[PDB]
Amino acid sequence: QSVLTQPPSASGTPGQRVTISCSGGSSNIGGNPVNWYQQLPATAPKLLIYNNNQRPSGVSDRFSGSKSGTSASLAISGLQSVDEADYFCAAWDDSLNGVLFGGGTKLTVL
Amino acid sequence: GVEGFNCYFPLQSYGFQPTNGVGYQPYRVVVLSFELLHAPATVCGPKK
Amino acid sequence: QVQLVQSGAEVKKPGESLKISCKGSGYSFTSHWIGWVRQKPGKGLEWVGIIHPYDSDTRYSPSFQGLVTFSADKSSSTAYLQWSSLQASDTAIYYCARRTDQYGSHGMDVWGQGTTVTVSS
Repeated sequence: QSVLTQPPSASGTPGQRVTISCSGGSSNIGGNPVNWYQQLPATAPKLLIYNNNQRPSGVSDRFSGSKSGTSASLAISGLQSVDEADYFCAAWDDSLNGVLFGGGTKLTVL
Repeated sequence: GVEGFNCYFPLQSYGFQPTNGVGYQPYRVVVLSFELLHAPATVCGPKK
Repeated sequence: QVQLVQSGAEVKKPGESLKISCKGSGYSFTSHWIGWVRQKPGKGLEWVGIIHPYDSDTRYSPSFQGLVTFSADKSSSTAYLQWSSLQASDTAIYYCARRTDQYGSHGMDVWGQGTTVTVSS
């Protein structure tokens, strides 16, 4: 586990907009662009955001990212039960020469 | 995956010689980068 | 379909050798970095390394240098993660990862599906 502070527990009604904040050292997020990931439980992870905003194939338009230097934000608008998964702020970084991962963001509905 | 026709290595070697001119010579460079966030102003002394 | 395929659920004994396989198919194989990542269950996401298959150039985890053995063969289209010695900390779900270098960034868009190596006692 690397120095990438992430809220481990999120919640909200279906249709809400969560904001996952991520911060750390400036060699992590200030240097390399922040990426965002999502892993469903007992499954494989998948990338959501690269280049601070851009998404790969298979990623919905609800997930949007922003980088303010060392700080970062993932906005996910219009929640449903698909967000029962831990979301990672990660990047390939040259801090300790690794694809450094975050603390997860697992959400449930109530 | 192979290096061949229309597919070269992303890095090529420096051709650097003493016969090369000063514009075609290697320079040692440093980029001091600062960012103003709320933190202790770190490297501080030349003022008194 | 671009996919890094790991095998089924693996059972071995500690201390011995084991070379986990990861087939690369559906894409130009030696055109992206292949990342081996660990997931011990109940933890935040762990990193082991990432390897270019053309010359086995691995950007390592500086705290596991020499412990984990990396290899990735081009013509077999397979990344191989080997440990000459197995332990109780190896018991984890490992994943592969494909980097989206197709005119983009350093994110890992395609992943391995996950394979647990265990010892039963």
